[PDB]
Amino acid sequence: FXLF
Amino acid sequence: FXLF
Amino acid sequence: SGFRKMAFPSGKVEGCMVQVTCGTTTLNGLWLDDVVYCPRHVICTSEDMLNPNYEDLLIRKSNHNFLVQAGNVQLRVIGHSMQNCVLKLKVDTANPKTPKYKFVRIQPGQTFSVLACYNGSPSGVYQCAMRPNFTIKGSFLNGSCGSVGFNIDYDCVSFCYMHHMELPTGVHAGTDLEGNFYGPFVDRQTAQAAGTDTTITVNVLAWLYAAVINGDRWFLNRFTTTLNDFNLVAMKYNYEPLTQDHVDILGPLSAQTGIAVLDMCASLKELLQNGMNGRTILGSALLEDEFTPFDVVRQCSGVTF
Amino acid sequence: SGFRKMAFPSGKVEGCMVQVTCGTTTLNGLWLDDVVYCPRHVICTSEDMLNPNYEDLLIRKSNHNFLVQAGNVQLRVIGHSMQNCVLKLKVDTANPKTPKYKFVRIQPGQTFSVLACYNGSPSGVYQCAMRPNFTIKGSFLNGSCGSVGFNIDYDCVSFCYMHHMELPTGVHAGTDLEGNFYGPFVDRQTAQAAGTDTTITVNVLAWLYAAVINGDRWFLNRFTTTLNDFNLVAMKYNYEPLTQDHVDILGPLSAQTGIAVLDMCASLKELLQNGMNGRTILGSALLEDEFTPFDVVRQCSGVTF
Repeated sequence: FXLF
Repeated sequence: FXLF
Repeated sequence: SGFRKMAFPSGKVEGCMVQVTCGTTTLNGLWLDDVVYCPRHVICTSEDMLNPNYEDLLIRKSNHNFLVQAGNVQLRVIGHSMQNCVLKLKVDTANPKTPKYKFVRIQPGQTFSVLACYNGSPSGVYQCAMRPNFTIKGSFLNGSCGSVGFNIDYDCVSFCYMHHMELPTGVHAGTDLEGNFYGPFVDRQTAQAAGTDTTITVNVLAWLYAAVINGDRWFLNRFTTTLNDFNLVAMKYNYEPLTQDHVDILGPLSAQTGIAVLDMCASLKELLQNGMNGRTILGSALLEDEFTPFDVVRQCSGVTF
Repeated sequence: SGFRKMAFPSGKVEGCMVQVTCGTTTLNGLWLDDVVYCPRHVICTSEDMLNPNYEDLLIRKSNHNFLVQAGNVQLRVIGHSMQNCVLKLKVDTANPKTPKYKFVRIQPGQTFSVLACYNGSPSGVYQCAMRPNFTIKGSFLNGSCGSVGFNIDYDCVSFCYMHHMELPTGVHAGTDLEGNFYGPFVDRQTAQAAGTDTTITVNVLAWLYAAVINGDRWFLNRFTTTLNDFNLVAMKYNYEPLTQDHVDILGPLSAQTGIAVLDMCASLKELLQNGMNGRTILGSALLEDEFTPFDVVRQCSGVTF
């Protein structure tokens, strides 16, 4: 917020 | 053969 | 002459990039013919990213929950399904700019160009290697999800990567275009570690050849070695073992320069044992491992698309 | 996160590339509207390369002498004309893929993407800087003349370089799109040399800020210095001086990180005096000077085109  |  | 980290021309992939929104989450999709491919985590909220049940999430969505925009034109979604980690959105318009393409899975050590995108629009293009531990060392921010990596082979775009996430260490992970992750990763915000990385020996050799082709020769020596003796040394330094297959792939460069592979290996051995010893090679003070032998041939022979 | 040498997406430029032949000589042209632009040395042959009479050579040429090829299509040349070191071949067809474009003249120290081309087709794209001695450190082979350099602003392509030649040292020289050479070079095969090149100091600072944004801060210290105690260690080592515009262009990075333009100017002074002691910054063991402060912002902000 690393899930792009 | 530097003039490209 | 000259040798640069060089990416494939990106125009064929630029005309495929669109924006995909679901709820308040936006990322990129790839529009090929009448389908838009994107990362499935577009359908998550933060109440879901702990332990997402993607099937269950997808069941609750309808076509009208997916907003796809190609520049200004809205593309209407007429079907949805999921293939592994990739959402496939069927749309009512086939993309006229679809290139000749295929989906490929690359192997560790191989390189590709990434077209980094935000909001369906391109930001920049750069080259990446698939690391031996199945990460890449890219440049991606929030919203870059769905940016793709690719090679162009003759006339055909080979799509090999779609970006999904950054790992805690700052490196990047993603899938092939059939939605399978490279490496042991999952599309979840959980603690995830990569294997220990290793140096791509065959590529370092490729790059030393590139250097010789472009006139950098100081590291050359009269010695030659054996594959076994080379590997005994190199593996201490966290280098991948060199195999006969790798020696074969270096053939075009050994041919071009007249330096046998096992002769260049004795140069690399000395560089590992004594360091760069205050000198540079092709503008670098470290041994570079993100050019493949094919990358070197391409660039030094002036291949076009 | 992550930080890479990144090129502009090349799609808009790709649709403007054509092959121009005159006699036995083939190079690339830039087809914008009904004009194909290319280096004038295309009309030389053999011994002309020493003291060519451009004016005279052009008179001896018909509009019918120039073969212009855009894919399978041959284009009909209805005019020719010289502007300084560029030829303009007027053609009967305007380029339907013509983008929004302008012609600009970049300054020493600014960066741009090059689309390297052969036979009117793209080979690849890479970023480089105009060096302070008016050369670029590119990757070009015979046949690459007429390849161009560009930046993008929004949807507008700013064309800023066309490639003409390689110098004996292996670096590259060329013109703006009005046909004036960057630097004291002429389009003749005659011995010509560049001034001693210097390091683009403002660019090094920009890259140090980029490193801090991406976590690399080992080089930050408790110390500070002033411009002209910094300049003392500096130009001694052929680094450029810092202008007023330079610092103003660095404000966004000092704003981003909390680190004053003068206080980083001091961490650099100390890396100059003492080196990196085996440590790396953003995967480099040398100080990198081919990122401008604009480049860092663009990449770190996710600007799109």
